[PDB]
Amino acid sequence: LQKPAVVDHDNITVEDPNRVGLNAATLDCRSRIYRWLRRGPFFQEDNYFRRSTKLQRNGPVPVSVHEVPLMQRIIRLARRGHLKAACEEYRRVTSVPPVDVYRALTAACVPGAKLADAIAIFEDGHSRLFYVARDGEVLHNMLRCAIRAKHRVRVMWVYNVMVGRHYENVVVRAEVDVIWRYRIASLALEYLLDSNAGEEARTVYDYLVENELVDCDLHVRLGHVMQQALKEGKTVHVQQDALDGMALSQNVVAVAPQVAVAVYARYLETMQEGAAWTDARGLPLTDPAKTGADTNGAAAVAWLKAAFPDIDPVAVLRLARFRRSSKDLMAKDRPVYVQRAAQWVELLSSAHQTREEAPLTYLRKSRPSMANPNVRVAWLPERQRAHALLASD
Amino acid sequence: LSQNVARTTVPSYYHIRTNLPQRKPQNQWEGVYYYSGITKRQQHVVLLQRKREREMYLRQYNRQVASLRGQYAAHHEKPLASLPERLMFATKLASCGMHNE
Amino acid sequence: YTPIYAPDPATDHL
Amino acid sequence: GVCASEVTYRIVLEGFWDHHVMKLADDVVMFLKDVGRQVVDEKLKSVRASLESLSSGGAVDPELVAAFNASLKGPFGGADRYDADEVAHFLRSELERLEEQCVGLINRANVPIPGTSN
Amino acid sequence: RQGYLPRYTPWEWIAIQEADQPIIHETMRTDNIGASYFFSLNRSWRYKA
Amino acid sequence: PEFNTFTGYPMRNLRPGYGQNLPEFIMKKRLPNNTHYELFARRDIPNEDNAMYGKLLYDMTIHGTSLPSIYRMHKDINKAQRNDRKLSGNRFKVLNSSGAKSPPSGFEAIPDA
Amino acid sequence: QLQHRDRIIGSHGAGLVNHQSMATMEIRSNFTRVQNAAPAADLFRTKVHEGLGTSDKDPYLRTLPNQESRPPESSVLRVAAATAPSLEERQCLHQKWGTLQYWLGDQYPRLPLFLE
Amino acid sequence: YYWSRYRIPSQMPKFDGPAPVAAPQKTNEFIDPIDDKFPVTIRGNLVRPDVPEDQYVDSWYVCTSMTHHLGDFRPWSASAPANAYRFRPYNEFDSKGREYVEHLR
Amino acid sequence: STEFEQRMYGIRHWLHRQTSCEFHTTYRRNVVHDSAVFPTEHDPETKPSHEHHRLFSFALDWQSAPVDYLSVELAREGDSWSSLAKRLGCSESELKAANGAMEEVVAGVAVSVPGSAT
Amino acid sequence: LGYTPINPDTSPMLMYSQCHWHYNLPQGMERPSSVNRSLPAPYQPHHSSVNKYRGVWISTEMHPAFLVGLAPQLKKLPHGRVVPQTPVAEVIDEFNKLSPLIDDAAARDGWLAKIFQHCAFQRSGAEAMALWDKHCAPRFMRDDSASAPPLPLVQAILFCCSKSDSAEWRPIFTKCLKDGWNYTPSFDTPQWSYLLKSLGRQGDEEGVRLVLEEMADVQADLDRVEARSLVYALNAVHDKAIYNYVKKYLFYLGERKVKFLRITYADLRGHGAEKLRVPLKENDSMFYHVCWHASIRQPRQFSPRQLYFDYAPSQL
Amino acid sequence: EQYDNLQYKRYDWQGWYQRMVDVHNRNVSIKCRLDDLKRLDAYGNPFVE
Amino acid sequence: YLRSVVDHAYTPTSEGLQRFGSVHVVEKKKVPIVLTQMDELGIPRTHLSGPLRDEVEDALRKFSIYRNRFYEWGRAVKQFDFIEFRRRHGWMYDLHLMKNTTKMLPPIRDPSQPDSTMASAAMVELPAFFTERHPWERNALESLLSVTKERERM
Amino acid sequence: SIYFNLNGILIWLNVLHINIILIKYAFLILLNNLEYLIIFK
Amino acid sequence: APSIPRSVWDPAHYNENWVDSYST
Amino acid sequence: VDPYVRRSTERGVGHLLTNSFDMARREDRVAHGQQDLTERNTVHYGVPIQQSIDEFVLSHRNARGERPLDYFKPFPDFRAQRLIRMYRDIEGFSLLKQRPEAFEWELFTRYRAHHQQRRELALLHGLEPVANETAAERTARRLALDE
RNA sequence: UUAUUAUAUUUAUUCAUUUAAGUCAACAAUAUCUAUUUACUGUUUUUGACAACAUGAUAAGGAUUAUAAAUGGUAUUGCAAAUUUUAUAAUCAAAACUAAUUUAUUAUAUUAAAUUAGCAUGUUUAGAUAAAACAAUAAAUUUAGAAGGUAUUGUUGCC
Repeated sequence: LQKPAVVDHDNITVEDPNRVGLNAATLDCRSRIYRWLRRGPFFQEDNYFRRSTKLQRNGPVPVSVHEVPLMQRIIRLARRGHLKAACEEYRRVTSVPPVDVYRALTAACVPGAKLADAIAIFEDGHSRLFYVARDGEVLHNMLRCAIRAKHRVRVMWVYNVMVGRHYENVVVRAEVDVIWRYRIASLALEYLLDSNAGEEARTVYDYLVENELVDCDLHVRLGHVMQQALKEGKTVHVQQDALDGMALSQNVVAVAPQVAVAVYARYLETMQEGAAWTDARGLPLTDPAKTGADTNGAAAVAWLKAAFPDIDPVAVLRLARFRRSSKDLMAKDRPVYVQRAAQWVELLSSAHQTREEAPLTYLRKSRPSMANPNVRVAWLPERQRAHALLASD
Repeated sequence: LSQNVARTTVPSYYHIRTNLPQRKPQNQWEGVYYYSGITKRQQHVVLLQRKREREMYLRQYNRQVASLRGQYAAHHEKPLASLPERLMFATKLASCGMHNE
Repeated sequence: YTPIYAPDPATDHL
Repeated sequence: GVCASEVTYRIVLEGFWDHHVMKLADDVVMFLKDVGRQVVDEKLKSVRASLESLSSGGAVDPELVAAFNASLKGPFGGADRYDADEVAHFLRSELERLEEQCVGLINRANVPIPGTSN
Repeated sequence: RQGYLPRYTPWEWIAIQEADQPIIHETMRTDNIGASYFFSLNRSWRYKA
Repeated sequence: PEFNTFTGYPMRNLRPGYGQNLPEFIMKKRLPNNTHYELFARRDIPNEDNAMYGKLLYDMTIHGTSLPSIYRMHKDINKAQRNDRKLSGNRFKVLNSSGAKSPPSGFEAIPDA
Repeated sequence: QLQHRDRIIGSHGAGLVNHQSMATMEIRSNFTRVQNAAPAADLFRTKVHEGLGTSDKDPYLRTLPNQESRPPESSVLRVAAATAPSLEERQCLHQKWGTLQYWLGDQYPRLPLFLE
Repeated sequence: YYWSRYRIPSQMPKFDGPAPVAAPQKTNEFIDPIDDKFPVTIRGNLVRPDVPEDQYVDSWYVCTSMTHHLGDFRPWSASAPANAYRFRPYNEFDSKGREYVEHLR
Repeated sequence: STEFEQRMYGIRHWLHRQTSCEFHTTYRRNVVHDSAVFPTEHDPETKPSHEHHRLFSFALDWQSAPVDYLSVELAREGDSWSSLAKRLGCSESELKAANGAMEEVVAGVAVSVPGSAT
Repeated sequence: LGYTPINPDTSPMLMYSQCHWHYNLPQGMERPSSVNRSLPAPYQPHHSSVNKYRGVWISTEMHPAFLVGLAPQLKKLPHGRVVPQTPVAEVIDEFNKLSPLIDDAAARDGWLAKIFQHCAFQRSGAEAMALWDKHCAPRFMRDDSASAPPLPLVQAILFCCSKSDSAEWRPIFTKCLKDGWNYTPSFDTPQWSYLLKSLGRQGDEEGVRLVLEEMADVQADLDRVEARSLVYALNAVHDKAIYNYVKKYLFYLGERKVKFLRITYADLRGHGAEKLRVPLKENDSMFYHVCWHASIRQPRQFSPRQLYFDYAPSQL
Repeated sequence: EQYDNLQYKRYDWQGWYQRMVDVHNRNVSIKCRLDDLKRLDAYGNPFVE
Repeated sequence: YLRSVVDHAYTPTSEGLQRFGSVHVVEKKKVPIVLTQMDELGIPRTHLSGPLRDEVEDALRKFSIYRNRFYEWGRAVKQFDFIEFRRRHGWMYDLHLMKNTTKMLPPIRDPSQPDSTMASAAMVELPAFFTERHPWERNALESLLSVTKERERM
Repeated sequence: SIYFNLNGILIWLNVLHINIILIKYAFLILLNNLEYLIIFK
Repeated sequence: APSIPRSVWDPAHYNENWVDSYST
Repeated sequence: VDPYVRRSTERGVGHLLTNSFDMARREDRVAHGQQDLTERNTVHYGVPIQQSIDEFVLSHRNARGERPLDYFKPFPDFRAQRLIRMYRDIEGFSLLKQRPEAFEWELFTRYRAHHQQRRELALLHGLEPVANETAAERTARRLALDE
């Protein structure tokens, strides 16, 4: 009428005082109605959602309404494990759900490997509900939901949204923080190399190498260390001197000889199939017993950082220590942990796969025979007097 | 402007007494237009962005070719033992572009 | 409607 | 067979005049006969590649050879195990069909000529 | 001007027309996760099933 | 089959008392949403060119200003031709009378002879 | 299967266009409308589609597609095509899976080979 | 103009002639005066050329027949193989005879 | 082939004048009938009857399939791995595989019910 | 044949006339219309970006180990997209006491950075401004010290001094031009949005002289700067010299933004002034020039009965 | 899947007529030949006899 | 693979085929195809080379349209604004609504009987290069020796 | 604009018919009711 | 898969049996 | 700056060669006779093979001079409707001179028809030629076939 | 009443319906680089399509051009394109006949759901009168070809 028509719900009256209705026969109705019959498929639908329920001018998401008791119920209901009860109630939710909702929702998808559901939850809160679902805690569930499903494909697809694209990370500013990104990445790295995923595992690790997040486990451990010292007034420094002495940085050192003598045999015993002269000097790799293994601290780390330069061996042993289960294999199962780490220093490295190649046959260069195309004259190095000339000549 | 021209005939009693169209007939094959393109700044932004990213990899390598001053320490001050960090300065400096060094 | 704004101080840029 | 397929798209054109839709239904044929022949041909170029003596591509995934052996109770005695070989045989046991259905299509694509288009 | 009307739309104009309009992202029809029986049909009131 | 209009399906339920106020009927009633009546709602409008767009927007882009429908033109021209030749039929009927019942401080209209 | 499949279709004129022509008019009057064309340019980086007609190798309008040509991917069922036993098929026979036709077809039955 | 298309591009034929032979001199003009008086015994009962019917498209607003081929006419020969009895795709049976022998086979 | 389909859905552009088309795609789709969500279990002891199928029964009488099932179970005061597998009617080995993080049972923590549970 | 026009898309007599196809002709495609792919237009929507962050970003730069340790002492500050409501005194106390413990000049900056975002969102920039006095300006700004501030610091503090009106933007900002650390370009468009309005809130017409000069100098989105902001930086200008500068300035703003300026300015002033937390100084001369400037850049619709109402037919 | 390429292709009716022609095609005819189900199962039981 | 497509999608045809618009633009349409196939294959789309993403992002914006835009993209304003944009940009000959063609080529007289009356059976707006007066027949290069624009006789 | 020779033009304005002939049987029988009804042939 | 498949623009893919147009 | 004109190999291969490698390789492919890989940057879809024949037939008004005499009979089949082409099956015969003398051509077709019934007997009795044959089996099959 | 071709020909008849006004303009909200545009406000001079006069324009209607695929017309029938100079008259739920231009169901079985028809039993009986020659079945009591007008779109003519 004069102010941009804002429909009111409580103040609706027979007389309709605010004049917010498409009246039939008032002057200047033709142009008004013709806009109605030209409304889009979703006009009363999208407008009502866009007019209200927009992100806060200061930046945050406008969570609080009187609807909060509903959201508490879900996080009261989802944590119990009554997932379908949450979802069949979650449909009643109208406003933007706060992030603690989905943390509880996707938590219920973990027990039954209901991977199809967590993603459907994600893609709803992701880019359809103002990117509130973009939370390192949320994806931490979906990843653990895909692992139990053993669906390596979507694991990377979670990593696809984890690091995000320029949209989600710049204009929306909803980027998974440094700490949560490390966890999700480590969870990703942790599963594949146990499932022996060869190529897909090498991919994501480079991100941690590129983002130099390779040693956050020390940082997250040293971060917990600094928590108390800040409270007590101690001066905290993050320098390599501590990183050379942390408990995690220490046990990895001592456990190295089992690691070294394992990969050597696991290299040897395999090539025994391809190249007969395993257990012979006819092998690229060098004996760890004829160097600083067994008393690793001498040169085993110098042996690892030699045979496996492409990946950082000190880092993967910090990963091979525990499972997802937090069971410290290192202390509670020595032979499993090392033969585990034998996988990780193997698969993550690409150069090590090169030295692990078997001898192939030598193709005989050929010029075509006179008779047929597929029939070709072979290049015997024998059957020519001139001995020095080659097929290329 | 020159693109613009009289698209409507002068108001006249011809418009009423004639089946000539008021508007053109639609062309089936004229695909529906839609905003799909890059502005000046948006180009200049995505231009400016890639410049930043290449710098970092340059800055990484060029700051890492300071392995020459790592190398310079060996040959002149104290050569080394044949331990790693001799081969590591050998592996790096070879792959770092100091073929001779 | 011209001039809108006073152009500039008189100068000798050479 | 002449009606064996994995996906069957049916396109229903709709014009006000019979001779319109016919001449059109003639056009798209000599269109899909082109793109259909080429697109299917690339996969046929891939299939014969996925088989031959030093042409591997069906070299079984360690993942796939698990799914065949991811079953508590198989075909012949107890709990079962397939070797990677017969797995690489089962695969070739199927590509042989995706070829026979492929090449049987290219043939029925090249039959209609302007002289005898039916 | 001389009656040569194309019995078939030439291959050129095929590519030129077919590149003026964008692919619907939904007709791609990819799904390896499956169907979400608990949640999918119960999504938010905006885009709900 | 022997009947002329064999459709194979049971078209009508032969229950004569079947009505729309019935409960079971309304369970199976087809909502008018997105049916013939929707199409007739938006396509069967007085000026069929208005469903495409607002006319002003068109005469803003294609033309330079909004032009009235062909009727107002014929209304307009014919007023001029009569008013140029004749007078004494001009009934100064306007939507709002304020502009006429009270002319502003200026605007002394030239005495029309 | 045209004899000289390489040349007849590998020609810029499909074997049927008279590239061996000056652009001159003939003795007839209907051709006297056009005359003998001025010499073709000596230094001419001409357009890929066109040419200067100086010879067969330079037609007035080029026809051969610059992009190289694959042969038509033939419609033969290699899967059941009779094939000769290569030396490896003599050598690597125990590592073959084949249908009983393959093992017993008259076109090189691989079973008497395997037995041998 | 939106109308600059609707003008005519050439010079239309001009009116310098009399009424054609025996045409307007009640008499409905649509019927050809002499051509229809031509005895059917000599010209037959045909109105449109005797070609396979599928060529003709039922015209709109102009009560006649028009060929979907632009004035070209394919004889009955093209509608069948070489020397086909009664112009059938196959010599053996008619429409119905090929309808029901299908099932019986 | 999706590259072919997007040649198809582009036919709508260059069709002959006044002729719309519609596509009837018919593609095989792999579907998982996971018994974990839909269990082929015995009848309910109290068989539902016509009293559960009046009008609006879909509205008030049936939680839309699939039925919700608890996947989370708390280990009770002194249950063992065979004792939990007991009450969940599942295999202790399947239970050991199901809950990777649960090496020792601490009373009061919830075990993740295996999918194959009965 | 009447007032009701013929629908050219559905009439045979038209569609099957000679001025279009006939239904008999081969009916092929006339001409391929390559419009969107030869001269494509970019996506400038009217409905603002729904998911745009709509604010400055402070962008922590602390070492990963610190983030884990600093987690609770940072969590009272605004996290990524989420801001609690602790009192600023509860924060600045927490920083000053814990500052010496953090052995990092960098980490403390990011620590101090979020505090700016905290105080700015709490509008309590006045107290954190003293933290700029005690901590930042000495080691960084004083006498061209070698230690140049990491980007988030000025990124943050320029919001701090802007959100709560404090004239301490001029010292830092002037050190951000070509002469100083040259952090001027990396700013987002929101940075200049709050910046200009703060000036307009303050009334620094001479600051409008500086920052606006950099805008074009930097090639920022001089159109995408939110209209509520530019209204302020214009309305504060009353002196003659800057008045000349603004007239030359508007020809940088695209006509579309210009058409909405005289719409928002005529709104923040007269009709819907209730939006403005700050009552605008009411400068009529700047007001009129804009409304005139907008009706110039826009196309001039020809209204005949206006211009030539009293026009005299000169019969001589 | 039916999109329009006629007078209903471009202007303001582009949406609601498109929405109609899809809600009018909301069906998805799920089919499966029963004889296919007569396979073994991962529990080892014959699936459907 | 993509580095090939976006390269191939740019490869321009010869003269004989470039007479309407670049023909190989359709190959960027194969990017939403491959981008999607990249996910199901388990290959991250955020690991494409930074420079490559300058164009892959362009393909999506060019050739990928979500339904909820497909339902609201042919709006009145969304089209005229695109015409409005061109009017500001100055090239509107390709746009249909603002195309004003006037030159109607005459009928070429068959000298069989130049008295043969001629008419127009159809009319269709083709550009010039189909039948422009034989470039040798018409005079020397005229865009340089003249300016040529059609106006109506006042 | 394509063309093929004319046979008879028939200007059937509301005033009258003026039917010219240059006889043949027929082909497509064009039609225009822009303002004046004409039956091309 | 280019827009113009290899079947058309190629000498070796020429359909010798495909009769020309002005013959039939 | 327009990529299309940039790729255009019209004025030459110059603006497309930057790295000294490709320029070095530019000199190899040209020498051994292959195509320079840079030239393909602007693709030339040569006029299709039929559109060459099609352009020909229109020019000659069906080109009666080169159509076989079977085409001018009733119900011509696609075999006759295409132009005159010296197909490969005339290859072996040499008694035919470029001027067929009295009955020379008549004799050939029998030799052709004889070879075709050989291509039949070679098939039904399992003596087809295989892609993998060598000269040792070639004689072992042909002589077995000629039996 | 001039030397390939037929009218004599049943089957019908009681029939009605309409309400309680309202046009003086346009405005992306998710996943494309940020505009509060959030809630884009500028005060008011005319009389055709109407309740009224206001040019055109397509129908109903049989009477003398098929033997190897056709029995419905132009002169005009309410709402249509140049004549304006009193005036809102439009379907919405629940509602009242005076109207020429209409199959209504006639005695074994008879109201099931948006509200739907109680007086007229009287020899399928006055005068008027209705419609067929078409996949059906009636083929003869019988036909071009000579004729006048005071009218002058002509017998409802004029005198």
